[PDB]
Amino acid sequence: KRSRKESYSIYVYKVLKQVHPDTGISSKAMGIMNSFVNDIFERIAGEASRLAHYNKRSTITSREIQTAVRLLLPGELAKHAVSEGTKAVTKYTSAK
Amino acid sequence: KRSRKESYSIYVYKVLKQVHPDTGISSKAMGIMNSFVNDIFERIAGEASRLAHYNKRSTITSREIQTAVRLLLPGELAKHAVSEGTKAVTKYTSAK
Amino acid sequence: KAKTRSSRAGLQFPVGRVHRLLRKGNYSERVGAGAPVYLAAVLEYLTAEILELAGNAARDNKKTRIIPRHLQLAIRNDEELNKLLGRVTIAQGGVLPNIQAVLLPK
Amino acid sequence: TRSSRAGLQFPVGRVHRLLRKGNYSERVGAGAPVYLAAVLEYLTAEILELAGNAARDNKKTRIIPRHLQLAIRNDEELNKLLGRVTIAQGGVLPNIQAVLLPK
Amino acid sequence: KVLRDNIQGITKPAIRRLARRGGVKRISGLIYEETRGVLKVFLENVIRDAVTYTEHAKRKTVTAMDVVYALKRQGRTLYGFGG
Amino acid sequence: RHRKVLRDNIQGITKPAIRRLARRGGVKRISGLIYEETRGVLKVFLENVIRDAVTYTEHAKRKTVTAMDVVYALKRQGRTLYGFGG
Amino acid sequence: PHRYRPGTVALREIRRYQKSTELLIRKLPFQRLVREIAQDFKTDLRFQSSAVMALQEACEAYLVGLFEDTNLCAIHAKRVTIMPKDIQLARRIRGERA
Amino acid sequence: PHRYRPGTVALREIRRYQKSTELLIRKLPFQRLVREIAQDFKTDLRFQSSAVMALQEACEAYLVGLFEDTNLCAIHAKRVTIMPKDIQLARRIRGERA
DNA sequence: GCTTTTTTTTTTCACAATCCCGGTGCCGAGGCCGCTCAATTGGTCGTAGACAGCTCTAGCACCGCTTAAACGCACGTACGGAATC
Ligand SMILES: [Ca+2]
Ligand SMILES: [Ca+2]
Ligand SMILES: [Cl-]
Ligand SMILES: [Cl-]
Ligand SMILES: [K+]
Repeated sequence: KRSRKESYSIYVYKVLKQVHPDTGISSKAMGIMNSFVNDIFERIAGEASRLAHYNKRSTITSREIQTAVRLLLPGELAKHAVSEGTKAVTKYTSAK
Repeated sequence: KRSRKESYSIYVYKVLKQVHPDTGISSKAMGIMNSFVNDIFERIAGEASRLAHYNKRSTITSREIQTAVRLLLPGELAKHAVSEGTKAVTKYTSAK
Repeated sequence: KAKTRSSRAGLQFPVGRVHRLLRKGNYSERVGAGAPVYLAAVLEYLTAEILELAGNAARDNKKTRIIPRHLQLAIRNDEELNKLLGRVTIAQGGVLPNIQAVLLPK
Repeated sequence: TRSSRAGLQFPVGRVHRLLRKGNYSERVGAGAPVYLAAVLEYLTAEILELAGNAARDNKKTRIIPRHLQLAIRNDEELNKLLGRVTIAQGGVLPNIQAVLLPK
Repeated sequence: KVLRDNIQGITKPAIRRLARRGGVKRISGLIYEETRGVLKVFLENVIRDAVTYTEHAKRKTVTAMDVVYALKRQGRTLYGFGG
Repeated sequence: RHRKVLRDNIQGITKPAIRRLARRGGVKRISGLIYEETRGVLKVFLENVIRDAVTYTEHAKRKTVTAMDVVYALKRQGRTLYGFGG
Repeated sequence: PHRYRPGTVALREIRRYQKSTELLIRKLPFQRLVREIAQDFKTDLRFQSSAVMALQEACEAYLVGLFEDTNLCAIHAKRVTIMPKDIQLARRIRGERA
Repeated sequence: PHRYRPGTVALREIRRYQKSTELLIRKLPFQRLVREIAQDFKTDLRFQSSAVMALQEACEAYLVGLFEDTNLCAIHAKRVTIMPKDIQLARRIRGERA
């Protein structure tokens, strides 16, 4: 078999069908969506790495994630992102 | 007491007395030289970090540094920069 | 037994996969157990937000599946997304219909 | 000492520690921080040699931010490396667009 | 008057002096407000990030580093304050 | 190895094609002197982008420039490109 | 004999190409040009086809957008014909060029 | 009654300021701006002295740089006097405002 | 204030270009399958960092002098830009 090449494509479909059920996605489109998630992974994870480093901290926490999102995302985009991480962590925490 | 914050200054001074043994330097000037060294150290290490990362390698070696330097410094400066990093390693290897 | 972290967080995006990539990505020595949840959260939000707008431009173009152009129109016509993807180039994307005023006929 | 072994003033020890710690890679070769010290040392020297000239050309013994700015902005290659960098108290290169000068 | 729009504290004389150091000769009147606009957006952007740093570090005192780190993010890397 | 040395392919970037790119940029009227000037610019873009890709190749010891080589090179020039991996 | 007024077809072309996304340089001429330039830096190199396509996507985009900047620069000096000096200003303010 | 013609002090003032390195904005007014603007993001903030000077080096630097680019646009429109539309164009081309 | 043309506006068809549909056909989006290797479970151990307590740094407030800089106003020259060619 060809060597295993991971992607976010199954997650992208799963999200797409939540938003626009009647809607599909071309090979190339999905590849752009992939560049996008990797792009923003690198940026958020990078500014997290920094925040921790700056504060003489060995650990990226969800705190560092949040703050980096405040630095990296424009206005209303950042807010919804801050709420939706804050939801998800809370839900995860009570579920243990 | 009073913190204990490291800096490249004692070395900036040592190099200065190699290139100009009678000229001195202000604290604002030495602050720019310390800003300069830290800047490029982070530039070359980050580009090495990524090189290594793109080639599924765990070790930054002197080779990663030399590829990062071709990438970061402009032609004629990269040339001397390699020439000096090569020569320093050769000399270091030679000693023990 | 066996319930994925992503399910416990109400998430589609993989917390398992994310919490690895942080550790292996030379970002820091340690990783808190919320960090990869939070991050998967944000990547899912942002991903959803682009597919919400892409798909409208998909529909408005009278087609069922999203292609590069839909994404581009959706990114460039949306004020904030365009800022976030300001130094980013979308392949087979093209440009927004824009013709400067003074170039038009009298 | 290591720096002494490598022909260097810059500290091959210190540099090596900043790499392991500084979240660049899992492991660090024994070459890298030698090489990296050498390159930082090289670049340091070129600026100081050029800015130490700017001081003496202004009959002054101590190098100041202006001397660095002048050294750096007049050296096609150093300018490009530090093209998106601001030097506090550097000032700017005397230069007046031609069509503004009289006649 | 003389009241709490500190942006106006940025005098025409000082705006003139910048554009001098920037090789400008003849300065339209409308410009000193345009400049004032532009300066604020500049500070807003940098200071928002610098204080975002401050709040993360759990402090009430904005450090010179916080600014340095902000200016790097904005692509305006500054030498000689802790780089 | 079975013939590969290259010609003068910069004139391959025809006046028609430069005109079409200007058109996409919403340009209505184009001077005589644009087309040569454009090729200079284009060349200097490509020289810079390929030098860097070619580096990333030579490091991984390959003799084949990958799309990722070009991608990694483009992100380096602050020209991040979406839809060819990474 | 019917004849369209100078600008009326340019304006059509402008709308034709803004609507579309296909690449505007002839794919082989461009490919030959990639290969020619790459020799400077290393000989007997193979390119993935995706690497060459990734380069023509990144090129066309860079120029198409420079031509925007360049058009504003023409219009700024109350002109409609983009001229060499227009590009050069665009690039000098971008900082691509000393 | 000695009277220098328009623009002839300008040039003196250019030569003068380009030779020098000293902040051109008055330090206290600047500082009062930095606190005014800081409030809008957090109350009862204190600043290191050097934080404000880091902010003021950075500001003037940007402004000076923007004026160079502005001058260039104004000269590009066969003019000698900078105007807002020069600033706005140089910012449009810097990718600072859309 | 006219008489006589140019300038600008209007209306009438001719023609090209683009637009919108159904028909047709090919191929890649979508999805199912079977197997894998990476995410999960449940465990252990060590230390990173939260936390309370104390030190003293440097940020802030205030005040009272001495200017240097900002200010406002008079005046006119060189500039921007409209108009023509
Ligand atoms: Ca919906
Ligand atoms: Ca189907
Ligand atoms: Cl966490
Ligand atoms: Cl090594
Ligand atoms: K890192």
